[PDB]
Amino acid sequence: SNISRQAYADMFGPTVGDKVRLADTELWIEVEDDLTTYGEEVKFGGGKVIRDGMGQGQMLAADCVDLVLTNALIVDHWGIVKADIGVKDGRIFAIGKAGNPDIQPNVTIPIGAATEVIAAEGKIVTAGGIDTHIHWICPQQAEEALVSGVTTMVGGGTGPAAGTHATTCTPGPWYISRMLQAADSLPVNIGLLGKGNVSQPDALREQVAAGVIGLCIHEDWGATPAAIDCALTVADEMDIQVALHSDTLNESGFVEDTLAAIGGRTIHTFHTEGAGGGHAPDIITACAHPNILPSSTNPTLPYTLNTRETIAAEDVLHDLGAFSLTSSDSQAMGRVGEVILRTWQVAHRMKVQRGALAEETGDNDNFRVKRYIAKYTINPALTHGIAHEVGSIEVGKLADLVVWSPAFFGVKPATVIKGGMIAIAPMGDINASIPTPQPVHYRPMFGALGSARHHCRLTFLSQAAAANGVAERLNLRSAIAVVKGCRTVQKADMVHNSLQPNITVDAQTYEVRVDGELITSEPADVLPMAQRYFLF
Amino acid sequence: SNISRQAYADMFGPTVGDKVRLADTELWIEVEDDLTTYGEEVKFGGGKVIRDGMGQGQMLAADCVDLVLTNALIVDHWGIVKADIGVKDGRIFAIGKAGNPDIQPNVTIPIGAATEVIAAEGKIVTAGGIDTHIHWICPQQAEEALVSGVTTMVGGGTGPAAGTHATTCTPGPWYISRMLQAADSLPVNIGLLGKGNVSQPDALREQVAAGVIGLCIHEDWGATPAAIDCALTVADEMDIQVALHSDTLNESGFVEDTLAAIGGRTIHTFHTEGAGGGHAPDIITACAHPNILPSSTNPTLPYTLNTRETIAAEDVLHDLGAFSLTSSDSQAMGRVGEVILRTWQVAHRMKVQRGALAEETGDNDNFRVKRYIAKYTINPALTHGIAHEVGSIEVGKLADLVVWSPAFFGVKPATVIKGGMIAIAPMGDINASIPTPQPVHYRPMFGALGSARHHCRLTFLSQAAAANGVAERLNLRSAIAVVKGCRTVQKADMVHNSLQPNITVDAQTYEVRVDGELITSEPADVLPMAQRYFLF
Amino acid sequence: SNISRQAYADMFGPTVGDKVRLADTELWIEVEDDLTTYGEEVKFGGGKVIRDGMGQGQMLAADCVDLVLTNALIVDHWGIVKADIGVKDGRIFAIGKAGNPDIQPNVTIPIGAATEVIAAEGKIVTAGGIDTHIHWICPQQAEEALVSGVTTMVGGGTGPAAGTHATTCTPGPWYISRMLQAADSLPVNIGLLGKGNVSQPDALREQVAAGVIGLCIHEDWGATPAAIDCALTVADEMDIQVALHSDTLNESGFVEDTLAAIGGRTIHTFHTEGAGGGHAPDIITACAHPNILPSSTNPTLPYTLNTRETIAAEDVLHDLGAFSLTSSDSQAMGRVGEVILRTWQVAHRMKVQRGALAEETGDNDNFRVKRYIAKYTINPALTHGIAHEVGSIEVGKLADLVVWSPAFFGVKPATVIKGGMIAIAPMGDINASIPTPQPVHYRPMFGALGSARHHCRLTFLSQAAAANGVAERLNLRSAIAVVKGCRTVQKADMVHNSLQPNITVDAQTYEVRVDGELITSEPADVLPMAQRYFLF
Amino acid sequence: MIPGEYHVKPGQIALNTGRATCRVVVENHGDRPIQVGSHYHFAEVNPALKFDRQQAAGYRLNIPAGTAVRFEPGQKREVELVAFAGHRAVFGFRGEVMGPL
Amino acid sequence: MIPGEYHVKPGQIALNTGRATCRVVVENHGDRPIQVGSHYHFAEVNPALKFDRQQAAGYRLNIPAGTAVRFEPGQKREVELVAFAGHRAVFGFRGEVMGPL
Amino acid sequence: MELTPREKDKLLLFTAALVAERRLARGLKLNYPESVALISAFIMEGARDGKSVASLMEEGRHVLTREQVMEGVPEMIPDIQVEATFPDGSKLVTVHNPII
Amino acid sequence: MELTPREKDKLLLFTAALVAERRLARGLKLNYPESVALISAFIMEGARDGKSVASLMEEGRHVLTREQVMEGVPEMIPDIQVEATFPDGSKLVTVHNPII
Repeated sequence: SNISRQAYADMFGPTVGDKVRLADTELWIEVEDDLTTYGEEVKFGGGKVIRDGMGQGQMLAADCVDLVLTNALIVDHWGIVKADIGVKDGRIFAIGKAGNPDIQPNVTIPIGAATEVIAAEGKIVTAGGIDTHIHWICPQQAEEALVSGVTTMVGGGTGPAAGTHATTCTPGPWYISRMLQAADSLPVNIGLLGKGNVSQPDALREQVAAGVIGLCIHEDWGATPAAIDCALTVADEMDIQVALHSDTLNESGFVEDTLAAIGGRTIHTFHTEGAGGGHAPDIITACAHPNILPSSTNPTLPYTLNTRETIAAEDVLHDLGAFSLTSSDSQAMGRVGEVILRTWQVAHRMKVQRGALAEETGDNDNFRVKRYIAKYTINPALTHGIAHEVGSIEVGKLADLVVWSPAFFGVKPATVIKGGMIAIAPMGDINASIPTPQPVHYRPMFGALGSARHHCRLTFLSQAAAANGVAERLNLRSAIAVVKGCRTVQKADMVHNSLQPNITVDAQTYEVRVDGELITSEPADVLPMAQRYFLF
Repeated sequence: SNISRQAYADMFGPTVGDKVRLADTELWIEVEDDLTTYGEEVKFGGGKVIRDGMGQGQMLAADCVDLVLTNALIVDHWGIVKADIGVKDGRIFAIGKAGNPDIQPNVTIPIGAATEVIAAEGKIVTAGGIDTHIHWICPQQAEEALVSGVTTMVGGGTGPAAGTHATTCTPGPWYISRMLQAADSLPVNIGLLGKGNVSQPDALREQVAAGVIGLCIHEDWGATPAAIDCALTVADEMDIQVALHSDTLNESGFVEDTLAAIGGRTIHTFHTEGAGGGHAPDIITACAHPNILPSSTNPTLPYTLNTRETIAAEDVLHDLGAFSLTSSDSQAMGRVGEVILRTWQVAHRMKVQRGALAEETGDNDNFRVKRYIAKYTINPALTHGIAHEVGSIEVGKLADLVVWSPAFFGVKPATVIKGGMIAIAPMGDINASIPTPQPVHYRPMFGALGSARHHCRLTFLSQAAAANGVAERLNLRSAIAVVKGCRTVQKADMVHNSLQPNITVDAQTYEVRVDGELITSEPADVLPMAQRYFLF
Repeated sequence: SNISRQAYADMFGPTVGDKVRLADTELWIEVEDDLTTYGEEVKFGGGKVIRDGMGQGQMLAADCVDLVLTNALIVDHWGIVKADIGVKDGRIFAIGKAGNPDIQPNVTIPIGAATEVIAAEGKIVTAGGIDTHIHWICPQQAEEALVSGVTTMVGGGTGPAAGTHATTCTPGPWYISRMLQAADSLPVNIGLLGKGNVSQPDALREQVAAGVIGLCIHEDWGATPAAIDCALTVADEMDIQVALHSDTLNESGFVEDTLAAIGGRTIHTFHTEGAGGGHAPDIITACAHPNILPSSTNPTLPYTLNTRETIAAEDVLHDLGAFSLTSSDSQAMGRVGEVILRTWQVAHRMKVQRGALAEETGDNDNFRVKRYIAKYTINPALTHGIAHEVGSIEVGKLADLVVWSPAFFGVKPATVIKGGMIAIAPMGDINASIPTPQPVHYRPMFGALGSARHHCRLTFLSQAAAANGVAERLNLRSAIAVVKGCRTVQKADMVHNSLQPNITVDAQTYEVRVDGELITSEPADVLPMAQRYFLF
Repeated sequence: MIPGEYHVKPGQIALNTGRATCRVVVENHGDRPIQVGSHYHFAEVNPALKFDRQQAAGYRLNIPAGTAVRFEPGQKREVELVAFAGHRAVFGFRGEVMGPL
Repeated sequence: MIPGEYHVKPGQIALNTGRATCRVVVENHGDRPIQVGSHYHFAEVNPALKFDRQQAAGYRLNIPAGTAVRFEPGQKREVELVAFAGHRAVFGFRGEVMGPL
Repeated sequence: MELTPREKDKLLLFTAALVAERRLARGLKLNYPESVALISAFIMEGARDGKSVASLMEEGRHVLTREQVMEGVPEMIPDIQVEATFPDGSKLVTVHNPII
Repeated sequence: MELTPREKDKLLLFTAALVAERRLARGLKLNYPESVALISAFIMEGARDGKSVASLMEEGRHVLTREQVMEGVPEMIPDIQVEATFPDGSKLVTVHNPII
C-alpha cells in the first residue's frame, strides 16, 4: 500500500533523505542509501515478519547467518547507509537485505532457525573503537573503555608501577608473557608494546619474539637518536610498529634531529600537538611528513575554558585531516572512557566555528562525520597492522559492533558486541519482569564470560611470536591474530586524514601557521555530551 | 534421663508431633517421623558428641560421609521428616541416623575424620529449585536465582537481544556452543533450549546435536501447526522436551487446532493460564489433557490487587493440582528470584480462602506443602528428563540442598549447597571476629569458585550431543549429565499434581469453570513473604 | 658536588643515621646501612637516570632484572637498610646497587631494556605477611588479608559450615581436593590443614596424601591424648606440622597431661595465651618448652579497655620473645585484616610501658621492630616448613613484597606485590587523566588475574601429595611448592623470639609470673593505627 | 503471629531407654575444674576425678546428647552412667582400651 | 606528632667523591631552551650547545642523580663534569662512540 | 582515602540505615532489614564518638521499641552485632534483644 | 540512567562524604579518609554548579581547617585531586594543602 515517511521512520528507522542529529551536538547526518526493498523489511516480534516460512527460512545453519541486526543505520568511513547486517562465525558476513529467499525478493542475508535477532531500527551502528595509547596501569580500564564503545586496546604496562605510570611500555619477555596471559581475562582485543628505548638490537628482537606488536620509544627511558634509529631498524625487519613520544628537553637535539634520526621510516607519533609530550614546542610540524602517522590525545580535545596556542591549533588540524588518530593516553594525561566522546566534541566545535568542510556535499555533516569516525576506528587499525581483523564494518572482519540510540550517540551505548556476542550493555533490575526497570547500569554479559570471552576476543601477536609458538607455550586461551603491514603504511593511507600541510611554529610566540595563515580557535564554555548525560 | 519436649526442641529441633509455621504464612507443618534414637543425637561443638572415639569413628574416608547435616527437618514431596543427611562424592548418600557405630546404635550415616559438619538443628532443609522458563537475558540472573534457592536453570537466550527478550530460545549451533562454554562460569546447573520454530527437521536435529536438551516453540518465531508438528517429530526421535508458547492471535487456528497439531504427544505448555501467552483465552483448557505438562509463571502468582478471570482461576487450578509446575519467565514477564516465594504465597492464599485440601490428614498443612513444593522441584525435573540427577532429596541424587531458618522459609536461605559444597550464603563482616556481625548479605563461597564450581555443577546435554563428543570439542570443564525420558512423561506422572479436570472457558465472559462449577478467588491486599523481609 | 641531608632525603629517601617514625606510633627506626654510592642513585622519570646508555644498559633479558625497586628502605628481621631490590623470574634476585655497569660503579643489579621500575624512594618495603591460623569460612578473606599486607594464608575449612566456623580443619580427601582446586582462584599463597582429631593413623595419612601440609587438632573434634599422640606420630613420618588447640574443659586431663602426650615432639600451639582456647587457664606455660612454637591471636592484641590477667601477660611475653608468632584466627575469634596492624600496636604499647629492650642498641627501636616483624613473616614460615619459599626478603625467595608510605605503615599498603607482579594496590578514578584522583580504594591488578595469578602464587603440598601426582590429577594451575623441615624446628630456631621463660600461673588468681616476678600491663584507652585511618 | 514459630506438643522425652545404667559417686581431687561430655568414656576422664574406674568401664554419662557435667575443685557428686552400644569398641580418649569392651 | 615523619640528622653529603672532574663554559646557540640530565654523555648533547666537546669526552654533569641543568637560548655558563666509571663504555646518545672510552 | 574492602562494606550498612532512618521519620513501622540497619549504624557512630562497648550494649536496646516495628520483627532479632574502630582499635558490640 | 563504572564509582565518594559530613556536624575532629571524602565531594558539586577549575582550586582550601581535623591529618594530605563533568567536559581539579 502506501505509508507516510514519518510513520515509516517510527516503524523501521529513517530512510534516504532523512536527517538525524547526533546526541545533543549540532552535527546532522543524512541517510545516503537504503538497501531495503520497501514493504519487505524484516521485523521481529509477535505477529511480525521473522517467523517460520515467512521472514525466516528452512535452510540449515551453514546456509544462514547466526545473528542479524535489522534496519540498522550504519555510520562508517565508507558511508552512512541503512541496511540489515549479517553476522556469521563471529565475523561480518554481509551488509544488505535480510530475510527468506523463498518468499522475499533481493534477500542477501538469509535468516533461518539458527538466526538470532537484534532489532536496530532507530539505532545507529558503528565499528568498535580502537585506542592505541594505553598505559596498562590497572585492569579496570578495559571495562571503562568497553562501555564507551572501544573494543580494541593497544598499549603497554605491567600495572601501577612508575615505568607504566609514565610510559606505555611492557618491559621485556617475562612481563610481556605475564601480560599476555592476563589479557585472556579481559573483554577487549589486546596487543602489547614493549620498551623500545635501547641501542642494542637483540634486546628489542627478544621482546618482539616474546609477543609485542610494537615498540614504544618514550623520552622517560631516553628518546635519543641512537635508540630511535635502533628501534626503527628492528621494526623494519620484524614488521611491527614504533610509537614515539619524543625528547621534550631538546637534550639530544631539536625536533629536526629527531626527524633526521627517523630517516623517513614509518612511525606513529604520540601527542603530535605537544601538550602531553614531544620536542617543545614544534613537534607538531611532524604532521607534514609522509612517513608520520600522527595522533592527539583526549585531555586536550577540545580546546575549552579549563584545559594554549598549540592546543587551539590541534582542533583545527584535526578538522583539516592533518592529524589522523585520536587516542587516550590512559591515566597518564588522558581519559580512557572519553576518546570517542571527545572526538565528537571537537567535530561539533569545529562545525560551529569553521562551518562546512570543503569536501561536504549536501546540507548535512556527512563528510565531517566520516573523517572523524575514521580517527578512532580504521586509521588506528591501519597504523598498527590490524586492519585486516578489525577497524570497520566490512565483510570478513571481526564483528566488534556498537549499537547507539541517536540521543546517546558517542556517550552511552545501547549494546556493545564483541566477536559476535553482546559483551556489555545497559541492564535494569535483574529480578524484574522486564529488563528495563531501574536501576539501569552497565553489566557484563555472556560475551564477557570465561570461555565464551576467549572465543570472542583476539590477542594480537607479532609474526615472530606466532611462529615461535608463543601462544602454545604460554597456553593462551583466546583467539590469535597476527599483525602485518606496519612498515608500508604512510600518511596518504590514512582514510580521510591524509593532509600534509605546510605548517610552521614560532619558537618564541608558539603560534601555529598553515601556509602563512594563522591557525587558531576559541575555547568553549559549554560542550555537548557533557552535563546532560553524566551523574558526576 | 528425661528432658521436656520444649527443651528438647530448642536443643535438637522439633520432633514428631511438633508443628512449625512457615515464615509469616498461615501454613503449618508437622513432623511426621524422626529417624533418631532419643539420647543418641549427634551434635557438634566444644564438648559435644561429634569428637574422636565418640560420635566420630575411626573409619577411612571411603567408609564415612564427606558432609553430614545434623538434625535436619526435611520437607520434600515424599515426607516432612526429621533426620541426619549424609553427603558423599557430592551426592546424597543417605537420610538416616549419623554417628559412630563403635558406640552408638542404629548408625546408618558414619562420621569419621573426613566428615565435615553442617548443623541443621532448628532448620528446614529442601532440594534445590528448578526453573525451566529462563530467558538468558543477562548472566546476573543465575546469582539472583541461586540466592532464592533455585539450583538448576533451563531456558534459552544469547544475552540482551530482541529474540531472547521475547523468547527462551538459543538460536543454532554457534550460539548454542557459545552459551555452553559460558555456562561453565555459572554456579547453577544449566540446560539450553533451542529455537524449535521451523518446518524442516534437519534444522532442528542440528541444534539438538549441538547440545540443547529441548526446543522452545514460541509464537514470536511463528507457532504454526507445521512448526509444532515438526518440533514434536524430532523431539520423539531424539528424546528431548518441547516447550510451547502458543499462537495468541488465533492466526493459524484456535487452541483446538494447536492441540490437534500436537497429536497427543508429550509437551510442556508455558503460561497455561494465558496471561503471558497462549491462544487467547482458552489455552487454559490444555490442563485437561494427559500428554500436557502445564506450568504457570510467577508475575500472576498470586492474584492480588495490583496484578482477571483466568488469573483468579490459576491459583485454584494450582491448589487442585491441575497445574503441575511453577516457573519464572525471567525478565520477560516474570521474576527470577521469586519463583519459590510466590509458590508459597499462592498456597497461603488458598489455605486462607479454600481451607484444607481433600487429601489433608491431621491438623496440619502437610499435604498442601508437599503438593506445592513438588511444583518447583521434582515435577520440573521429570518434565525435562533430569529427574535422575536432581529434583529431590533422594539417595544417589546430586546434593543440591537449601537450608532455611523457619522464620525466613521460602524467602532468604541460610545456606545454599551445590553438589556438596556451599555455593552462596549470608555472610557478615569479613574482618570481624565472627561471621555474624553486620552488614550481612549474600556472597559467593568456595562452591562458586573456578575449578571447584565446575566440579559441583552440571551442564545437561542431549544424548546426541553427548555421543558426538560435544563436551570434548567445546572443552567444557563442568560435569556432564544427559537427559532422558522426556517423551514418556505424562500428566499422571506429575507428583501430587496429576489432576485432569473437565475445565471450560467462556469465549466471551472469560469465566473458567470446572465441572460446571465456577472457579475463582479474591485478590489479596496483603501477602506474607513481602514487606517484612525486603529493604526495597 | 654536595647536597644537604634534608634535600637528599626528600629526593632519594632517608640515609644512614636518619630516623623514621612508623605511622602514628612512638616506634622509630634508624637506617643502619645504605648500599648506594652517593651521586650514583638510580631514579626514574623525565630526564632522570634510568634511560638508554645511562642508568639503563644494553644487556639482554637474561643478564638484567625484570623489576627493580629503587631506593627502598628495607625493614626485615636481618636489618633496616637502604638499597635497590632486584626481582628476576618472580624471585628476589639481589639486594644491592642497581644501574648500568657501563658507566656506573658498584652495580650489582643490572637494569636493561627488559627492566620495569617501581620507585620506592621514601617508602618502606617489607616481606609479605604469613597468617597460619585461617578458618576458610569465606573466600572474601583472601582479599581482605592481601590488602593488609599478608601474602600467604595457611588454615583450613570448606566454607560457612559449623565445623569450619569452630575449627581450622578441611575434613578429608574430597573437601581437601575441592579446596585445592578453589585455591587457584585466590591471589595469596595457600596451604591447607586437615582434621587431625583421630586415633587411627591411616585416616590421617590419607589426608596428608591428599594435599594437606598440616593437621589441626582442635578440642571441638576432641583433643584427647590418644588423638594428639596419633597426629604427632604421622606428622613425624610425613614431615608436616601439627597445630594444637588444646582441651579447655580439662576433660581428659590438665595441660601437663597434654604436654605429656606431646612427648617433646614439635608442635605449634594456637592461642598459647588461653583466651581463644586451651587448657583453662595455664596453657600459657607451654612457651617454656623447646618443642613448642607458640602464637597469639589478634583480638587480644593488645590489652585495651574494651577487650584479664593472661591477656595482660600476653603482650609482655610477646615483647620478651617468649611468644613467637602472631596470627588471626579469622572469623572465629580473630580479625583477618588486622594481624599486622595489631602486632605493631602491641609493640607501641610495650615501648611506652616498658621502655627499651635489653637488646636495643642506639637511640632507636630497631631491635624491637625486628623482633616483632619476625612474628608475622619468617617465624610463621619456619613453623610450617615453607621458609625456603617465602617469609623474608632474601635472595632466591618468592618476591612477595609490600611497599608502604611511612605515614601508613602497618595499616594501608601503597603496593602489594605477589611473585613479581602487583596484585592489589590503591587506585583512583579509572577514567581520570592520572591514577591519583578520588575515589581511591583497593582494586585487583594484573597479578590477580586468571593465568597471571596462577603463575604468581603457590599452592603448598605435602611431600606425599606431590609424589602421588595430586597436582596433575586435580589439574591445579598454580605453581607448586612442597613443605619440609616441620619436625626439626624448635623454639630456639624462632628468629628473635626464642625465649623459654620459667613461667608460672596461679590456678586460682590466674596471675602469670616469670621467675617469680609478676607479669602485667595496663589496658590502653587510645591506640595508634586506629581512628586516624579508618572510615568506620 | 511469629514467623517460623514452633508449636511443640507438651510432654517429655525418655532418653537412652532400654540400656544398662549405674550410679557412681565422683570426687574432683584437682585444683582446677573439670567438665565431662555426654559421650566421653567415663573410665578415661581426667585422672584427678576419683571414682571406681572399674565399674564405669564401657559407660558414658546418661545425660542429653551434647550436654556436660562440671566438677568444681573438691566437689563430690553422684552421677548416672549408661552403657555404650553399637560394637562397644572404645578407641581414643586416654588410650586405655583401644579395642572392644 | 606527624605520622611517618623523618628525623634527618643535619649535615651534608659529598657526591661522586674520588672522581676526575673538569669545568667547561657552555653557550646555548639555539633559539629553543635545552635541558641536560645528570647522567647524559655531555659530549653528545644538543649540537646547538657550543663548547669543547673533546674535553667533555666520557664525562657527565657533576650534579645530584636525577637532576638537570637548563640552558636558555643565548645563555652562557660554566658547568662542572665528572668522569663516567664502570666499564667506561658509551652506548647510545647521538651514537658517536658506541664502545669503550 | 585508600578504602579497604571492610570500609567499603560498612558503607553499604550506612546507606541501608539511611533508608530505614527516613522511613521511621515518616512514621512507618520498620521491617526486619530496616531495623537491623538502623540499630547497627547507631552503634558504629557510637564507637566513632568514643563511647565504650558497655555503654553501647545498653544504648542499642533503646533505639527502637516494639511499637515502632512490624509484628514479628522483634522476635526475628534476638541480638545485633557490629564491629567498628574505637579509639583503641576494632571491638565487637553485641546488643541482646535490642527491641522490647 | 545507564550508569557507567565511573559514575557508580563517584557514588562511593559521595556516600563516603555523607558520613564525614554528619560527623563534622556532631562536632567531631575528622580523620584522614573523612577529610578527603568531604573536600572531594565539595569540588564535585562545584563543577556540577558550573564553577571554574580556578575558583574551586581556591575554595577547596577553605572547607576544613587545622582545628577541625585530627592531629597529623593536615600533613597526610599534601593535595586533593578529583575530576568531574563541568559544562565543558571532564576537568581535573587539584587543591594543594587543602587544610591549613
